[PDB]
Amino acid sequence: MENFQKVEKIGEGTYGVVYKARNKLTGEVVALKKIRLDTETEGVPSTAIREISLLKELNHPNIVKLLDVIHTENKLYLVFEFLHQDLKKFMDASALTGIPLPLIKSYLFQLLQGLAFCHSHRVLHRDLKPQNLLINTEGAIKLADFGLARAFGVPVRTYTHEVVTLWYRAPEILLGCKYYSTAVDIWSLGCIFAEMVTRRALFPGDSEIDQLFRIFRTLGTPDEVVWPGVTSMPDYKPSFPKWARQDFSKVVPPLDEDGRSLLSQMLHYDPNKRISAKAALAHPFFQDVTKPVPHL
Amino acid sequence: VPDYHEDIHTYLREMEVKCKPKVGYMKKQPDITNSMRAILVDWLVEVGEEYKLQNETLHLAVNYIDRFLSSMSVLRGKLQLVGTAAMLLASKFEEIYPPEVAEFVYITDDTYTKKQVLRMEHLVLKVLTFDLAAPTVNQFLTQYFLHQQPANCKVESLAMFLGELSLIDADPYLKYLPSVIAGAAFHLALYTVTGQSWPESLIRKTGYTLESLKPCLMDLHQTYLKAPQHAQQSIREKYKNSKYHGVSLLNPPETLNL
Amino acid sequence: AAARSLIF
Ligand SMILES: Cc1nc(C)c(-c2ccnc(Nc3ccc(C(F)(F)F)cc3)n2)s1
Repeated sequence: MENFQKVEKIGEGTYGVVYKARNKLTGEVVALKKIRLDTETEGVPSTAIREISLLKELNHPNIVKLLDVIHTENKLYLVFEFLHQDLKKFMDASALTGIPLPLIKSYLFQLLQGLAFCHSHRVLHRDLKPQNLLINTEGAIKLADFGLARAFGVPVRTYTHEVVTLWYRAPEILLGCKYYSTAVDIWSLGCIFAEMVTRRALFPGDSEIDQLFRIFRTLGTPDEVVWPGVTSMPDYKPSFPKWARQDFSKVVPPLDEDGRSLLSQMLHYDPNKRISAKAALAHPFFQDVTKPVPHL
Repeated sequence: VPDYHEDIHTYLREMEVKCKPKVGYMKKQPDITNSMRAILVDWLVEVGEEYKLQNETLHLAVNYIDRFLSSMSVLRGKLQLVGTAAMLLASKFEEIYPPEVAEFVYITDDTYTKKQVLRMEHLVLKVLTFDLAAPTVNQFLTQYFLHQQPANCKVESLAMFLGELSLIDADPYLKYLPSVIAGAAFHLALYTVTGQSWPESLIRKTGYTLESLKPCLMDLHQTYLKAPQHAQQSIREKYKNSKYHGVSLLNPPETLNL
Repeated sequence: AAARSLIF
């Protein structure tokens, strides 16, 4: 720990304080996430435990690298490769003029790659959202913040009281089934896809129930045709307004026909039919993909 | 899950290799003994149930313990501690919320202290170099269970129970990979309830022909038969609950037709 | 159950 020079703090999150920091012997610039460990109370957090063990296992160009973990008596340091900012900022700052299609397309492309590496190692991310998606100037994007991810060698039982995120949350969790699935990560990513495009969030809910209702208003109230089995899910109410599904052309104008097909396959109600990440990549939307750099 | 399944199943097989105790570990521990470890896992079962914990948790716990004991001499006074921290950790890894540390201290008859349990957590992490997502039997049973035709709760609960039973006796269960034990347990449970056998779907997926199981299968049978008399009982207890269809009641076959 | 100071 004596080998790093803290430079400047670059965001909070799970546990504590993340620094930009530089290795005084090698010049390498890193991101230190320093976890508090006055832990008179429960010891190493569960989030730390997961993000470390899983990241350890995952090595792929669109999943932020864990470089080292530093164990003291009294503090726990995670050392990550340094990347510049996070998709949330890029968007705020790119607002007005908007993020060029081709860059959107590569960001999506690049994420599906990482999601796919993740999913195909029974890791479930669970909290994809711009702030947890990290970009660099060479124009790569990467999965980050794995503090809630989970290994699914056995189905992953659902958080009865979810402290996660509303806006990116899958209908099927909203309606209270028992398990997660790879499908939830696709959802959050479809929602981030539509965000990059329209320059605003797709389903800005104000509580579990308002969420459902926003989803429904865009995509139309699910019934048993679309989603065999909905009407028998713990939180499903027969009183749910029966809104009709809107022409997607209406929801993401800027988007070519392919973009809409993908987007819809990713935002399918029923987790059995919502498109896998491995699939999405074959999608023709990705025919003409390049790798532009962002103007940061 | 219908897409990676194979990728996953492949990777667990890869992982289970790297996450493996050493077999000889118990005889190189000065002060402790296969017995001693039995007493322990047994105890974990019981904690498992008291705090109502997912089964995987317990499978993890033992796996951590077995690797922790494969690098580190421990004295018998401190085993229950290693176990407590192994359990804490796995609960932290696999449960939605885990028991507080206080409870874990409580459940030992405050034989150790919060700061003791917390210190060991750390050492345990240190020693596993943080590698916690170990494949377990209970994972491969769950992968295996897809290939029933058709499904059958008794069978599942039975295979489970045999699974956990393997947890208790380092001899000879440490010489087997979980994917194998999980097969074994699967064929036995199948066999026992419905007289059917380890299916071609699974033989083709797993590369394990029946005959390749036989070694592991045999010990497991012997175990199934002897469990009512085994020094250690918390599991049989556990697997009486109607939650598990009374399967630990059912009558073991005396022969396997091998 | 449970509460137990395992003697070895
Ligand atoms: C939460 C996060 N957890 C990790 C591991 C984080 C991380 C890891 C590595 N690099 C970075 N860089 C970074 C760079 C810029 C920003 C910001 F805030 F400016 F956009 C935020 C984060 N962030 S943030």
